[PDB]
Amino acid sequence: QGEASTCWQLTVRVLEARNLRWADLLSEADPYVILQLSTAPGMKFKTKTLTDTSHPVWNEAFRFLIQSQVKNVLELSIYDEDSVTEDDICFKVLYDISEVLPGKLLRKTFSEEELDVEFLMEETSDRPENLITNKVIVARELSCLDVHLDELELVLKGSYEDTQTSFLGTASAFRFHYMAALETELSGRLAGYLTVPLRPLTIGKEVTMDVPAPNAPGVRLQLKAEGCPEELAVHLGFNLCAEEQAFLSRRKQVVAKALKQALQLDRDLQEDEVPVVGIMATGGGARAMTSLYGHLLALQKLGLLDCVTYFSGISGSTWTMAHLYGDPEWSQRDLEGPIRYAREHLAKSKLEVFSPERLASYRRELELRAEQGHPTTFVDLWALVLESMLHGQVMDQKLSGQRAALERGQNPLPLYLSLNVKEWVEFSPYEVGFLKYGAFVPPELFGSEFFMGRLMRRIPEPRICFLEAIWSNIFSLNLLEASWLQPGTALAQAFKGFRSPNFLQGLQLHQDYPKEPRLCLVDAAYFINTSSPSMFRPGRRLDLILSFDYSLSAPFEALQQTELYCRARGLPFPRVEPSPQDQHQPRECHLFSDPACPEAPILLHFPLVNASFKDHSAPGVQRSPAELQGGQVDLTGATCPYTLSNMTYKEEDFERLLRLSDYNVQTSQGAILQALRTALKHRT
Ligand SMILES: *[P@@](=O)(CCCCC/C=C/C/C=C/C/C=C/CCCCC)OC
Ligand SMILES: [Ba+2]
Ligand SMILES: [Ba+2]
Ligand SMILES: [Ba+2]
Repeated sequence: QGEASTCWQLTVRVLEARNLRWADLLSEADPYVILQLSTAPGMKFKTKTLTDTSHPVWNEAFRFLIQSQVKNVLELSIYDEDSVTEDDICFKVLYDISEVLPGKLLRKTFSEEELDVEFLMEETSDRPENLITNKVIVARELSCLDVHLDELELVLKGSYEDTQTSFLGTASAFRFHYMAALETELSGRLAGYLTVPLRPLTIGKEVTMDVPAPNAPGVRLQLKAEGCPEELAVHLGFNLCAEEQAFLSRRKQVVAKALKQALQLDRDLQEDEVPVVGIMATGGGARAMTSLYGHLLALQKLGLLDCVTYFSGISGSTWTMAHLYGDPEWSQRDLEGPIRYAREHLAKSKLEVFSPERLASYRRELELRAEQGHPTTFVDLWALVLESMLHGQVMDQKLSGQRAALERGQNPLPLYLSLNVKEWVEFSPYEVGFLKYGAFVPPELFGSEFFMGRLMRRIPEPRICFLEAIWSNIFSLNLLEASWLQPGTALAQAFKGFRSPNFLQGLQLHQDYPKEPRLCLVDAAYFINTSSPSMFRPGRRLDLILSFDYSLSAPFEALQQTELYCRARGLPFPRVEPSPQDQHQPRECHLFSDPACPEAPILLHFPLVNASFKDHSAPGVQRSPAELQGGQVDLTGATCPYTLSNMTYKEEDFERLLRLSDYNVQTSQGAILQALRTALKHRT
């Protein structure tokens, strides 16, 4: 868990710049330099400002403390000072100070414009800093400043709380959290600024400061600094959490029970013989949602859904997931119930979702939300509209609540995967977190305010439509055919007269580790992946993956991305090399298995294709000429009702796609049982 490491003292002296650009109107620059360290947020150094020079000579020196176990990036930048306007940046450079070695002085020229700097790392004689680390994420050492009371402004730069301010005059107190390695001060004021220094890595003392009013009875403060009492609310690790491991035992015995019947087995399976079976699903909006319902149906009817330990999806797939898991026994109960729900809501027209009655109720909820501590973003609006499109109404269900669906191992564990600004964030009812960083919190706390792995303020867990918006977000970070160009105006006009920190805030990285205004996101990564990263989280050990793919072009892209993703992490994974025949007309089910590979999971892949459903009404059964229509599913050409934009499906069109999907899995029963048998010997 813990790591003791001494800091080094880095002195950087800013010498000169050369060839600095002029400001407009034949005005020479009045330049100064700003220094900022990435690992000392809120702390700035600034040189003296020189006047009318393209070749300023500052020769100023500054001192930082540097933790060598952390990645440290020095930002140094040159501004042109202006008495009236905000200053214009004319030069910026980011420098990794790993290069600088202790003892060795190092002269650098950063580059027409140039900046000369000298660096000196020196050993120091402080106590070592106490770090908490993961070997990729590092929590720096935190101290707390405590202030008692007997128009007060307390400023402590570098702290989570920047400034604090009570109005009272009776027995108030305040807490400041800040890194122990910072060299900073506390400033107080009711004129005159009283300042107390806070030297780095030192044991704090009791301090009494009287702060003068103007010019009336002064105020007395008691100050003391100590290591922060709180424990870490963020879990740092690359192992599965206890709840997931417990669940795995519960779930493995219903899978054992299910397998025995499905495979007509000789004896009962012990826990360590149960093969881990996962569902992996891509995005694709409404098309993915409905097609996935069809897939689950097939798995239920074949008695194979009970054999599945893990259920992962992206974007549209999570819509199917979120609803089903609203019911704690969805996998045991009949699926045709939830299908009807989805179908009916999908057929319902979405004109009213943009009616000022609902728009009123959205903004009136955003304002309520905004009065609470909540940044307001388009994604939170998207949450409300999507909730309205998907249901008729507010749905009072929450991710933490889906634990109910796992108490007795009665459903698979759901893994909602999100790609954020790129990092993969995995959501489950037990925990939410960054796969890369191995940093997780329980879903109740997702959205709450954090600092250095510590819970600062508990916000109430939000309604699941707000997480769904994250997962299916379609919208450009800066909003600033003819169908959905008019709800844009209706929304804009209705919302006129109207910044997002996450649970890693404060944490740091271990060392050894001309027109484009866009309405939507456009990176291919947002639309072309599948939920592989959840299937390859360190502890999961997957034996068989059922890969459902909802792309209309490129049925193998997401698998090829997954091959790359694994290749780059040294994870066993079969090779996806489909023949030209397989590209042109794929079929219902493709096995990718490398017994050339070893402990690689077995992979059954299900492209979204028509193929043999054209002339079969059900598995094996030929299609009558009376149900010819039933097998004509409009997957291509114009007026394809299953395009990514479309959020209204005629019940008829819903049914073709659902039944097609059901059929593709059902008709592949043999391959699935084959692969299930194979996953048995491979597990042992
Ligand atoms: P996932 O598979 C999610 C795919 C989501 C597609 C959703 C389609 C939405 C159309 C409705 C949009 C609402 C309009 C909002 C206002 C925008 C215009 C404002 C000027 O990810 C790949
Ligand atoms: Ba000037
Ligand atoms: Ba200015
Ligand atoms: Ba106290």
